[PDB]
Amino acid sequence: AVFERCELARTLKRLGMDGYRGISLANWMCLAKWESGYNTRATNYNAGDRSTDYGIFQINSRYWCNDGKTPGAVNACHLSCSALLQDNIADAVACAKRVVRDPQGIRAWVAWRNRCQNRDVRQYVQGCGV
Repeated sequence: AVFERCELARTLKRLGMDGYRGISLANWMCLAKWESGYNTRATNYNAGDRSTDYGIFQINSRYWCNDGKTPGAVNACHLSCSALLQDNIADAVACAKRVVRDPQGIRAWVAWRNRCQNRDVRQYVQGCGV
């Protein structure tokens, strides 16, 4: 599914993302926007290290989910990477929360550093009722 901006904003808020571990809703929106364009079935294969990024947050298979084909990979979210390709984003949000409990927090995603950090992200939730 490809979410529309505000519907995704409310969907993430209902799922407990607003302020999760100090991360604003606007930050999560900026992340999903730049990672997949709000597309839950988005995928990116990384030929260099044999891993794949899955879903709306483009979560990587080397450490977070299991796809059975990434060498020496772990599964910290304890989910099949398939769960990150569903229209319903509950599992993806559970995994994204798991990612941020680690030291780096929201910085785990390089794209967040490139397009969201120290940027004006208000535009992502304006008019959405969140």
